[PDB]
Amino acid sequence: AADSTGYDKDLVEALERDIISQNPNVRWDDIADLVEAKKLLKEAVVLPMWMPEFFKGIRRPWKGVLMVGPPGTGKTLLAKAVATECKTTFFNVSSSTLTSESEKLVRLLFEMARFYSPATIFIDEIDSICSSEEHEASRRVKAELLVQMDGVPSKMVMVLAATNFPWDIDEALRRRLEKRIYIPLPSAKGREELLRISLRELEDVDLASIAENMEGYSGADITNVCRDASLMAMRRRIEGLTPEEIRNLSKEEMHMPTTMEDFEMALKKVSKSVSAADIERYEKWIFEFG
Ligand SMILES: Nc1ncnc2c1ncn2[C@@H]1O[C@H](COP(=O)(O)OP(=O)(O)OP(O)(O)=S)[C@@H](O)[C@H]1O
Repeated sequence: AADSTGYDKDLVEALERDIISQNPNVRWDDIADLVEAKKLLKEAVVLPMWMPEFFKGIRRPWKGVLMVGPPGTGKTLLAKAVATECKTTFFNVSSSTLTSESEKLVRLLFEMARFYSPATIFIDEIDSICSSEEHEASRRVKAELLVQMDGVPSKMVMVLAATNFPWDIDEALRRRLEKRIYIPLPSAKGREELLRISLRELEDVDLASIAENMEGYSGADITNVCRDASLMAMRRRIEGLTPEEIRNLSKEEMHMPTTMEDFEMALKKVSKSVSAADIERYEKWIFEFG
């Protein structure tokens, strides 16, 4: 990880600590409910690295990928999953990081991926790149993203991106993200697999009930419920008396099987976030843009 610069080492270091990672890994197993998207990704990005000269007049015209969908449905997880298959250096970039002159980060980001051999750039929440003197910050940055993105054999740089609000992306920005993919909320079989992933070290119609009680919850919400519920059992009972002394390390009493009541209490905390009216918009966007 050694590079020449004409930049502020402050900016260069921020990037190194926050954006760049190589060891961070995500197996495809660990992502549930996306069997079709995984195929699409693997074709657009992974396979083209395994057989480059094989792609000629079927070369994947896709330069970058846009994944579309509501919050917390596995989009970042998929992006990480590619970088671990391909053993590339992973750049997890927010669009907030880009905004905070402010352009130079974008030019640096790509200039760092270029040197860092095979890279994968993932630009989260790229809706926000667009939309008086403050909005001028965003127009100069969008300008530099579109110039850099055209810069896309093991010197390969991949450009994945993600948005909750796809309808806020103009034609100029569409040309750069040729492949589009819908990452919906988990299906009934999808939501049940997600629970198998999260509850695997803890404590079916039980979990199908739970899965069937979700119905419009994102993968992130379901994971939290498990976190909460998993934690709920022992609190109210085992240390409900709150004896500071007594709660010493008495790990003999470790088995505290988490109940159904817990998952029903956990469910009450957060109510469904994404309306069927919101999903209408996603359904429509991939209609014409996929
Ligand atoms: N299909 C899934 N399989 C496993 N975990 C999931 C899944 N979907 C969501 N999650 C949870 O929520 C995160 C999924 O990544 P995503 O949140 O979709 O990426 P994102 O939607 O761009 O992220 P945000 O919105 O910036 S927090 C993980 O940390 C998981 O705990």
